[PDB]
Amino acid sequence: GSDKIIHLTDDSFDTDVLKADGAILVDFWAEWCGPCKMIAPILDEIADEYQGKLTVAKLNIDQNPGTAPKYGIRGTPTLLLFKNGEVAATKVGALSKGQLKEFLDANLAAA
Repeated sequence: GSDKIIHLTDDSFDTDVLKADGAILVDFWAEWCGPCKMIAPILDEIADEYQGKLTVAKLNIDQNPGTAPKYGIRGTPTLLLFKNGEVAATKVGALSKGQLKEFLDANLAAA
């Protein structure tokens, strides 16, 4: 995976995400997950391409069972875009690089 991705834990979520200075896109994922597997390389490219405008983060739900229920996540992958501690947009399921780009470009700009 990209070395630019922040791997979050249950204990680090509040500090890493809600206290972040800028936008953080959070990937809720798991080992046995076709769709998680499919957006992974896509996310790597976004981390590279959106550096300075966004930080990509991962929450592994096998290793961190607590955070996902708090945020209404009912499946994986689910992407949550955070801004100054606020969930600002949500995307469930696999998507294309093109779809993820349009979602981010639309949502990063909205304040």
